Amino acid sequence: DDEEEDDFVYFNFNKEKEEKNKNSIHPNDFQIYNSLKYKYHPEYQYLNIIYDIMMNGNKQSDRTGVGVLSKFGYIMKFDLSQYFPLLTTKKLFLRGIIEELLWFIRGETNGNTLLNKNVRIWEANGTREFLDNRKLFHREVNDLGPIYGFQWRHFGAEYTNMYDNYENKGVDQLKNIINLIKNDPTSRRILLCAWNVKDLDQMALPPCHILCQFYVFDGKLSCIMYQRSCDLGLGVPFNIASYSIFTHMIAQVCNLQPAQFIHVLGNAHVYNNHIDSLKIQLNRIPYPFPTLKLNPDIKNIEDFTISDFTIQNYVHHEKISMDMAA
Amino acid sequence: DDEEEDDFVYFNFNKEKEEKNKNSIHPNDFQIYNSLKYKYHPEYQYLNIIYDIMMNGNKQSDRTGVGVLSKFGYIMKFDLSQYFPLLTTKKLFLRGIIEELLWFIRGETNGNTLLNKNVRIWEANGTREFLDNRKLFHREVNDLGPIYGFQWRHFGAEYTNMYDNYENKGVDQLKNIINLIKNDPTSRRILLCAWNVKDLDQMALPPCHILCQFYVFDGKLSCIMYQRSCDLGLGVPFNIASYSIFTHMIAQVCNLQPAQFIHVLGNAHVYNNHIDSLKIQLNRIPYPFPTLKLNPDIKNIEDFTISDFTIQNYVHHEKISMDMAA
Amino acid sequence: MMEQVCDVFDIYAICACCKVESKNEGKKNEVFNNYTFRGLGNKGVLPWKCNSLDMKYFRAVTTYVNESKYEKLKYKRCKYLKLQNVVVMGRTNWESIPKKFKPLSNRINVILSRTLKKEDFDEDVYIINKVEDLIVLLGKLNYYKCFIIGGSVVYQEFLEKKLIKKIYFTRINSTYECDVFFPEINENEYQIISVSDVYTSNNTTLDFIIYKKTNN
Amino acid sequence: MMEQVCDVFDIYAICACCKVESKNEGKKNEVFNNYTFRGLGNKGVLPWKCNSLDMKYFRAVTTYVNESKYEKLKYKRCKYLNKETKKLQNVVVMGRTNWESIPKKFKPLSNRINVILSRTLKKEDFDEDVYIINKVEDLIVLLGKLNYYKCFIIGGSVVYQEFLEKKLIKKIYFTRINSTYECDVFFPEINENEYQIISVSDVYTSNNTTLDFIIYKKTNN
Ligand SMILES: NC(=O)C1=CN([C@@H]2O[C@H](COP(=O)(O)OP(=O)(O)OC[C@H]3O[C@@H](n4cnc5c(N)ncnc54)[C@H](OP(=O)(O)O)[C@@H]3O)[C@@H](O)[C@H]2O)C=CC1
Ligand SMILES: NC(=O)C1=CN([C@@H]2O[C@H](COP(=O)(O)OP(=O)(O)OC[C@H]3O[C@@H](n4cnc5c(N)ncnc54)[C@H](OP(=O)(O)O)[C@@H]3O)[C@@H](O)[C@H]2O)C=CC1
Ligand SMILES: O=c1ccn([C@H]2C[C@H](O)[C@@H](COP(=O)(O)O)O2)c(=O)[nH]1
Ligand SMILES: O=c1ccn([C@H]2C[C@H](O)[C@@H](COP(=O)(O)O)O2)c(=O)[nH]1
Ligand SMILES: CCc1nc(N)nc(N)c1-c1ccc(Cl)cc1
Ligand SMILES: CCc1nc(N)nc(N)c1-c1ccc(Cl)cc1
Repeated sequence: DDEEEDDFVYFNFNKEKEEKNKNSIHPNDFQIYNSLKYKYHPEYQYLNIIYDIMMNGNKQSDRTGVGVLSKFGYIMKFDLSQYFPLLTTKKLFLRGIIEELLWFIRGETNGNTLLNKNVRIWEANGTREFLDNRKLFHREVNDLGPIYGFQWRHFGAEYTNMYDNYENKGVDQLKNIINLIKNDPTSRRILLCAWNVKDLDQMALPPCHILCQFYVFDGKLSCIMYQRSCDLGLGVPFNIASYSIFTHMIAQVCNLQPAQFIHVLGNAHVYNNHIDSLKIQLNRIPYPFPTLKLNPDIKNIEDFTISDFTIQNYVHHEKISMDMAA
Repeated sequence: DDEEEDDFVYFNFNKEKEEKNKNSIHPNDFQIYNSLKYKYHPEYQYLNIIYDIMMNGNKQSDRTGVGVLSKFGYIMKFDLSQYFPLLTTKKLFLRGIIEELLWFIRGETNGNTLLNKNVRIWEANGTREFLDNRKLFHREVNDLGPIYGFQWRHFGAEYTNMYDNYENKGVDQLKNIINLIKNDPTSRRILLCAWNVKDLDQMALPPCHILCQFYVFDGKLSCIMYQRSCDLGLGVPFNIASYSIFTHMIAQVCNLQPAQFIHVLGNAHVYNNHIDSLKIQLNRIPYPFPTLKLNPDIKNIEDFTISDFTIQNYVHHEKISMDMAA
Repeated sequence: MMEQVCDVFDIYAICACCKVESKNEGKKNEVFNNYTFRGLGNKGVLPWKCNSLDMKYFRAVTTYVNESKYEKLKYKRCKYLKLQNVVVMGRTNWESIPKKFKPLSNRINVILSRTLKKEDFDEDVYIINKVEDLIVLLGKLNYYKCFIIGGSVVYQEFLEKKLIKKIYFTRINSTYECDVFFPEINENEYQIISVSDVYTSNNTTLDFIIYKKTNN
Repeated sequence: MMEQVCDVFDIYAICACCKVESKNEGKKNEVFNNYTFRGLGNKGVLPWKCNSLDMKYFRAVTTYVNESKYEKLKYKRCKYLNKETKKLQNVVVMGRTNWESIPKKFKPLSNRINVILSRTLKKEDFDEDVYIINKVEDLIVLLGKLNYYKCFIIGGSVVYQEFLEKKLIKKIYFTRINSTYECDVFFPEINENEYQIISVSDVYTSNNTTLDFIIYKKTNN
């Protein structure tokens, strides 16, 4: 019985005695997080990764002078049939990310459209100074280039400017993956890819969300999204919501029920400036997730409007500003 | 503490009690595999996936008529600094995949080149019948189209035929990722993508290996490869070897040491016809992995030849025909 | 050295609470916390009527028994003074349970009352005049664990007197009309040691959390 | 129950084995099995010189003890001997050649009770704090008088062979050094019907060779 128990110790003979930056993170600190015996709430898939990066992340310095702790390769899975994975250990807002999604679906690359709705997710990426530093001297302010929307609806088309009528130009992948899901569900080529190698330098910035791959089984839809770069403290929380919402949308217009949203993280990092906030967050106990309700009449991916989305029973801890600087 | 244990019993109150294809699969079959207490050898990352798919996989008819058991989303990690992960539970040869790789690196799409080296990995995909059924009526036999090789060195160029010199046309991603690893190691944009949405219909078949992302830290190079479709019984064993060798090649020409090769599996399936054979494999205990040695004088990714590779101390079980049909 | 009853005699509390609606503004509370989940019952019944997942949880927890671990218990208990668990409830509570479902099967049903006639019910079905009289009925019976299944009044006193070891709290994440609530748990007397997976049942998400008696 | 000595006294064996130099006969279509790893030594020493990781593993296993689990072992051993009523250490038993193969700076093995099997040598031939026994029976007698956690048989081949013969090994911690070296002494072929592998470790690289650690356990009936 204990026979094989000591064997466990022998197999761990070459292991590092203490966690790497434990010295810098400090445990009395995560004392509620470590006091939990069973953490089966899905939000822990996210929280455990924050803990893992903090304790074993590699110190790296962006070419900005900014600092981060990073790891490579993680995977989170959320059962959209049981809950909507909107983090509860801090307050999250969704109007902006839903509008961004609707904007992608329209195929837009016009930064002004979002700004006029006070969605500033892409604002910094469209300034005169940011485009010039990207060597986009001939790009108009807020014209983000052939990004997401352009690639989703016109991959391969020659980008001109954000106002051009690209009707019927390039490959409408959005339309294609939907048709594949409806007619050929067992296909292993249902991918929506935004990483167009030919157009990268023309984009305000390369896409963080590389692609989405879909899987269909017994009338149920699952989605895997591969993220090449992940800001754990600020971006990922929204990333999980966006793609979970997208999954429901694609699922409903194809008359399938959503199953799992599978998040694959490539370069997963935590900015040093977020550490204090994240430590606080790690000690909060998650509340039961809320649910997402889509207007059931929408049957075309292009007919969704902001009023068609509703988050129900969202119970959460108070907001935290990752950067406590001001 | 023992009730902090009963709580465990409660929390598992909503299970099923048996795994899906239990009845169909029968465990007195994995006697040896189930008798092990600690299965820490990295080969189990691949064997456990096979066991998971067999036990919990969804039944589907993948390509009309064939039928498989499938799952969505898995991640395996191999520490290339500690070993070369060539599966030992069955026999594998690598001359063919190494030639394929070099073929990729040269930017070739000419199937005759491999055939002349008696490598038939791409033979079936280049026949008159296969090409016609892909609607490629104007494609010469064995002209695979704008696949891996072409995308790696000329992504974005208009494909003409396999004999065309595409010099200075399109994006030479391969060279670009080598320069980013050397001059901007911390970049989160070091991706090699073969999935060119615009060229899919022109390829004998869409790439199964979507992309590779690299990560550099303290002079060590890690690589993540995302596979959209995975044949666990026949393909994966070779795919893991293929990319681990590639990771070593890139690391060497960049003066870094290889670290981890992370394999991400999208649609992971096991063909019904391979079940019996895989049951035999799972009951085999792995042998310590072998090692891979590259000729240390090669400093340019384009200068490797077949004799610059040596797999050493490969200890393996008897070869197995995944398909026992005669 | 064994003399604080709760830990001593193995008494646990199990409940399920939903969110409460306020006439002035019904939803989307500005500030949330553990107390958010306090709805216990409404007009003699559950505020949400029925929830099969929580029903299954409640039943599985109150009827589960591990006999091999029973003498570690028969031991000190004797030493301190078809194994089934004990389920202590209130009268209003006992009267809410349907007909076909009373008593609760594979469970030693107990009741807290001042008017119920022991003369009237079965023997495998005991009653008691007061809290402290329970400890007594325990020292005589052979049970695995004692579960205080409500209601409000019963939860309150059992908490005040400090007889509760663990609280198997189910969080019904939806709002309903309520008239009876669970007592605000003192964060310094009890702490959450476990949190389950989240599920959807009967059109509402819910999860199960375990509160512990800070031995401290 | 009929108590077997190997269980009461917790006698375990621990070794390291590399691949033997084959008379490749014209077949690099070689067959492989667990016996492929049988090389124990060459000309009095390890076939591979040194392997820091295996060394580190050998030391961790043979010096590890869990004091909270001792009393349980104490009552058991004493119960078996009908005997009922300063740091804890493990015992290591080795043949004389193994003893002589150890550098002076490392003898006796630190933090372990060292026992040596020999006929040509007696207590007087040694300066070190070690026990000299001339038969297997003497070990069992010695273990019934000592306070120790576990007993590890560390070699060489001769010692391994008889302990397996006498059926005194409860488990075998086997290190598979995945390389080939010249050998003149080998580990006995393990009867797969008597011993089964129950655990396989992670694979590592050390001193230009991969290796892993497996554990065999005495079987049913
Ligand atoms: N969601 C949940 O987990 C739960 C919900 N509920 C809901 O709550 C409602 C009932 O709540 P509540 O008003 O709290 O009452 P309960 O039903 O728990 O108990 C009321 C009765 O308890 C008895 N009692 C009170 N104090 C004592 C004492 N010191 N000694 C002996 N007996 C005593 C009284 O008996 P008598 O008058 O004779 O003296 C009283 O009538 C129902 O709608 C029920 O469905 C209940 C439990 C759990
Ligand atoms: N890689 C590994 O894990 C291991 C490698 N080795 C290698 O093998 C070599 C030792 O090989 P080998 O010669 O086979 O063996 P041993 O070192 O086991 O010596 C056996 C000899 O030791 C004594 N002995 C053994 N059994 C008894 C007994 N029952 N009663 C009394 N004396 C006994 C005798 O000594 P005397 O002649 O005085 O009577 C006997 O001649 C070294 O090179 C060593 O490094 C050894 C163990 C493990
Ligand atoms: O939806 C998003 C958008 C961006 N980021 C983060 C990842 C990186 O921290 C930064 C992008 O810069 P590069 O990684 O490309 O250098 O933005 C996210 O996590 N989620
Ligand atoms: O290197 C390779 C090439 C192919 N496949 C498999 C995946 C699928 O089983 C089949 C291709 O079918 P589609 O997924 O494209 O439909 O080939 C691999 O696993 N590895
Ligand atoms: C299914 C209801 C339920 N769920 C949980 N989680 N706890 C409980 N204590 C009860 C319960 C309420 C009233 C009676 Cl009368 C009996 C049991
Ligand atoms: C480090 C060698 C080693 N590794 C393992 N795994 N087991 C052993 N028994 C020994 C060993 C061999 C000879 C002597 Cl003399 C002492 C110990």
